[PDB]
Amino acid sequence: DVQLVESGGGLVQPGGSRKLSCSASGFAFSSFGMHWVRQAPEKGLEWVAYISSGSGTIYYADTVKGRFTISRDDPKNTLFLQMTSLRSEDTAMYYCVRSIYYYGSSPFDFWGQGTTLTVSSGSDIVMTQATSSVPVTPGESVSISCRSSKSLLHSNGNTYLYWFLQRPGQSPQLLIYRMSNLASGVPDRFSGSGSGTAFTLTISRLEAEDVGVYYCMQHLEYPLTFGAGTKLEL
Amino acid sequence: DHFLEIDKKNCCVFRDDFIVKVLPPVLGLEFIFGLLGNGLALWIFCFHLKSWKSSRIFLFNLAVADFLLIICLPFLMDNYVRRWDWKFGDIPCRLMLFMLAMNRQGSIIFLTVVAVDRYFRVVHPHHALNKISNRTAAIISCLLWGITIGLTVHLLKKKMPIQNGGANLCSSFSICHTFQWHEAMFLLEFFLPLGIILFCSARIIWSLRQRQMDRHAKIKRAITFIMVVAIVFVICFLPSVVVRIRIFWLLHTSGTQNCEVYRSVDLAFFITLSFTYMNSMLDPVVYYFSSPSFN
Amino acid sequence: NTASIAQARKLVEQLKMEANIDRIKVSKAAADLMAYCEAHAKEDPLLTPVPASENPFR
Amino acid sequence: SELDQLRQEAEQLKNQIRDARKACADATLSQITNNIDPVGRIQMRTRRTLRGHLAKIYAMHWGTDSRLLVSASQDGKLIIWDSYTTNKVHAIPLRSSWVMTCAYAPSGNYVACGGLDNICSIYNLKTREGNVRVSRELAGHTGYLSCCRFLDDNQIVTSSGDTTCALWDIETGQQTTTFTGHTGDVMSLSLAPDTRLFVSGACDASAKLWDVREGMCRQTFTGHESDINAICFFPNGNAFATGSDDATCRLFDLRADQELMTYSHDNIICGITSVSFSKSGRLLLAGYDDFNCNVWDALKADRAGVLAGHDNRVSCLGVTDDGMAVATGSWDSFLKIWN
Amino acid sequence: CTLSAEDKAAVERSKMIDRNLREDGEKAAREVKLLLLGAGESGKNTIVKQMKTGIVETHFTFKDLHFKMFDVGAQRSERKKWIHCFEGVTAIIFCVALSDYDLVLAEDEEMNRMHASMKLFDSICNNKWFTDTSIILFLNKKDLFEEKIKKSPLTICYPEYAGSNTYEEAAAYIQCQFEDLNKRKDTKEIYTHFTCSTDTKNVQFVFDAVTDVIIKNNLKDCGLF
Ligand SMILES: Cc1c(C(=O)N[C@H](C)COc2ccccc2)cnc2c(-c3ccc(C(C)C)cc3)cnn12
Ligand SMILES: CC(C)CCC[C@@H](C)[C@H]1CC[C@H]2[C@@H]3CC=C4C[C@@H](O)CC[C@]4(C)[C@H]3CC[C@]12C
Ligand SMILES: CC(C)CCC[C@@H](C)[C@H]1CC[C@H]2[C@@H]3CC=C4C[C@@H](O)CC[C@]4(C)[C@H]3CC[C@]12C
Ligand SMILES: *[C@@H]1O[C@H](CO)[C@@H](O)[C@H](O)[C@H]1NC(C)=O
Ligand SMILES: O=C(O)c1cccnc1
Repeated sequence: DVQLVESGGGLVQPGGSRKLSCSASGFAFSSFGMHWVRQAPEKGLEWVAYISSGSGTIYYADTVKGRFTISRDDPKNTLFLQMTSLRSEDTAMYYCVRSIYYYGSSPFDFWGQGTTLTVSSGSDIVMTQATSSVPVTPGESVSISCRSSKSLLHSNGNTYLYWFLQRPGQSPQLLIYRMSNLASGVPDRFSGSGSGTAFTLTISRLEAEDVGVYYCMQHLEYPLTFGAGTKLEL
Repeated sequence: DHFLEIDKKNCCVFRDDFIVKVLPPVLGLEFIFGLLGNGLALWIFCFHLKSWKSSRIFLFNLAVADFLLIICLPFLMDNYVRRWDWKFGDIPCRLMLFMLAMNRQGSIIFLTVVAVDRYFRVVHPHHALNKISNRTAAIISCLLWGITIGLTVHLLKKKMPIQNGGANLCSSFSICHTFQWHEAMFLLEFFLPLGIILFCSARIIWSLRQRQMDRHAKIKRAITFIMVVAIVFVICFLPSVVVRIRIFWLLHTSGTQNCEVYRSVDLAFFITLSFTYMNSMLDPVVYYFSSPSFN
Repeated sequence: NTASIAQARKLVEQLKMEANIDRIKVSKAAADLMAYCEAHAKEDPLLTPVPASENPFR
Repeated sequence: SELDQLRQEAEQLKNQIRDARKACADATLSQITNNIDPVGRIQMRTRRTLRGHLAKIYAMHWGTDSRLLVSASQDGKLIIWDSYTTNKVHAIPLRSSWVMTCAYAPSGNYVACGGLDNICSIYNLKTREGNVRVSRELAGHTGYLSCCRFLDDNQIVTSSGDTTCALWDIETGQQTTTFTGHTGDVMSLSLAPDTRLFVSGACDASAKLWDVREGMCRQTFTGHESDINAICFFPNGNAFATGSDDATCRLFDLRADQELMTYSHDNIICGITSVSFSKSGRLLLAGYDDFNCNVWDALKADRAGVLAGHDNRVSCLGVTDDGMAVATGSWDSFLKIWN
Repeated sequence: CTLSAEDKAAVERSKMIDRNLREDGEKAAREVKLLLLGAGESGKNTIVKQMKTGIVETHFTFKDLHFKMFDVGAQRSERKKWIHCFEGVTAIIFCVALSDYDLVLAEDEEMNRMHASMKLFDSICNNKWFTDTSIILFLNKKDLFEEKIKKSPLTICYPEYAGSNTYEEAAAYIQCQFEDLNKRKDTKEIYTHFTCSTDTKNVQFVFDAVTDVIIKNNLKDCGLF
């Protein structure tokens, strides 16, 4: 089966250098673009870096640009993140994210388990979620709303909104990949809709399996920005 | 009598009536049929041939060199009718001499490139050079043109005209004692591609008849036209080189004193130099219009 | 060469069922095809070209 | 002799069928259609040119989303095209490079192809591994497999050059239904819109209407003088058109069980490789061997337009399910989109 | 320019696919495509094992040249519906047994295997798709034919043959009869080789014929042909 396993995390002094490795098994690693997404202990997903298939296109987050280095070696199916000059805000749990890009593709579909790294002591599309923690009764419908500063509807008709569910003690998984498109392996009771800058995600007949934190992410223009995160309790 | 200091170097030039009597009609015929043939060939390459391989690209560059040598011949007749008098100035004289030497050398270079191309087509059939892309031929042709420019632009920093006795002289081939890169290039651009062309042609003929491939009629036609282009190169570029070698012999023997002996070799050099432009006249006929694939 | 009798029986059975087929008149079928062509003529982008704003291959 | 008696009975049955066809024909399609307005001149321009194949393109199929394509060429490559942006979604290397047919699943999940290897290979496009792998290889045909058409993700009808059409179960890989009766090699195949029936054109100058769920021929359509290479239903499923090597396209009706109209011209003498209908069925598009596609008034037998621009023989045709564009493939390794 | 991030990444994927397609096409352009033909199981198998169910792929390398030889045996259909697939092959390797001049095909009454080979060669050689495609004709089983020509004369096969019942003269007569079926002698070449059951030099003959074809194609590319 498809698996992404991270390694190299641990406790490092500030200003040090550590390298994260992401061993890929169960899929064609050469044909997938690869992302690094970290989650701080304040429970917020943040995109770090992206390398395309064949290493032709490389992007970085503005907070790690010129300080981090992402690379891959397709013969041994390993993704690397060479990090230098680590600061105290780099303390996060880094996820190795799998993504492919063609017509009708489903990028960000599989996420790695994540490695824990600890450091001791403007033009980005700002996306806000109004509700950060709401209680929900199981068996009843619930809606999670997301907003974006810029309109995510492109001229080609695609609205680049991605919905992720992160269960407690578990890696995030993709639910909706373009504002309505239901992913693979996720049940049919998850449905997304919206237009322009206003968005919603409807979960009818909620169960205990759907308990977690929900993130909305845009893929319109780099850097990719996640939502604040909406947690459903009870 | 004829003595003239051009660049602080001894020597002498001539203005013959036989130049006026012989050069303008020969150059007029060469310009007319070379212009017609090269223009028709360039039109067919540009529009008629839907797609072309690496071999065609070299033939196109040869056609471009022949056409650019042909188009600067009317200024050569404008110099020749009034007996080595130039009525254009300094920059047009430099441009004419540079274009003549450049496009003669580039025509020779692309004849040699076509010969080596056919040599690799026949003698080494499975070589990777026979399967090069159009881009590889593009960079190859661009660097060949660059070699031609680099060897020829020394004429653009020579002060022109010479204006001997009130008659402006626009000639890059002056019989002078001092060593010159232009004369060495004139002999080299014959003698070394002569060896390359003769070796490649002889190897093609011997390889085609060694495989009993010459029993085909098209292989007989290819053998015949390879012989034709070799003989055309020889009879077009040999005689001017022979006369220049004789001029060299006279300069080493007699020197630039009592210049009445250099008149015959100067006149014969210019008659035999007209054949180098007759080569660009004849190159469409023996290269493109003789090709079965050519429309 | 006795196996050809079964092939001949299969062929004549196929021809026998093909003969016993109810056929409507060719005028009725022609009118049906003409009515289908006229009913969907406006929704045919190749027959009736759409404007370049509605053309995805613009 | 029972054999001579059965031949005489078959001749009598054929004469009865011919007499029933002749007595049921009163007014042709021309005699009723000549009183309506013609379609005028249908001019189409090459909107996209899909480059990337390096051998003769032998087949194509459109997606049901009217945007995704699949094409087969003798490179051994099945390229899936995004026709809107001229983007290669997938490139599928084939085990056998002698592919002569390709199909695209209506769900978009699968691609079939086949050829001289006598095998229909199903390719899973949407895999968990992110690559296109062979779902399975359908074997059992003893001749070259000339056409394949998906009914759903599990059912597929494959035409073949063993004078036999075949319906397969992709879950088991087994020969579910065998369609026999054609004398020559079956070269083309076309499914009805409801996928209840299908027609097949073969090299016996004949077209046969089969039923999928009974597996035996309903009607046989004749009239061609050469090898039928193309066949396609009218959009309502009550008629179909064929294309053969005698430079004539014939339109047949299922209910009338007759040929209605011949789409031929004196200046066209080359064979017909591909035949496709427009969305309304008013325009019949046929790809010929003289390097261009001729649009035919399917109701009036008038040359509505010519789709010229291919340097070699137009081998395959396809109109999108929304009727927006027609795509022509050809032996010069190019695919062109027309509007 | 007016593209999203996913659109740009899909364009990059398409360019990578184009790159791999170009590499595969350049790899396949240096390969030699050969069509293997013959009347039934006459000499195809011995030839195949000398260099090395739909179409059979035989891959062998000789003198740094990769060969793709395709066997269209057991494709019992109309040839004209798929013979245009092999229009761009380098050469056609036609295998003919020499010993079946007196044998019968047994599919048709009073049918000769030799005359079936002549008719197949006439159809293949004068085909519209093989106008400029050279034919490497192999005359299989020369030793068997040599030892059986004493028992059975060739006049039972060719009634107009009046030469001696020797191996050399009758073999040359058979080769001439096969070469007479070429009506396109001005635009194609037929290479004839006599091969025994265990003959080592068969590959070299194929390489020489393919090299001559490649020289002709090279001169075609440079305008000399
Ligand atoms: C003299 C000379 C000159 C020269 O500078 N002549 C002046 C007008 C001045 O004339 C004089 C007066 C006095 C003494 C010497 C020269 C140029 N090139 C050559 C060559 C040559 C032969 C072959 C090749 C290739 C291998 C094919 C290249 C070069 C041989 N000699 N030579
Ligand atoms: C891509 C394929 C078709 C090659 C296209 C032809 C190109 C490569 C060839 C054909 C004609 C050539 C040009 C002909 C004329 C000149 C003028 C000369 O003073 C400089 C080189 C230059 C500019 C050549 C450059 C190379 C050239 C442009
Ligand atoms: C076969 C194709 C692809 C490549 C051709 C390579 C050869 C033929 C080319 C490359 C460099 C060229 C040479 C460059 C320098 C000179 C010196 C000049 O004064 C005469 C021509 C001559 C001698 C050229 C002859 C042709 C040449 C040798
Ligand atoms: C040319 O001759 C003059 C006069 O004899 C002499 O001064 C000069 O050095 C000579 N120069 C050459 C070209 O050798
Ligand atoms: O370089 C030339 O061809 C030249 C030089 C002088 C006079 N005529 C021609």
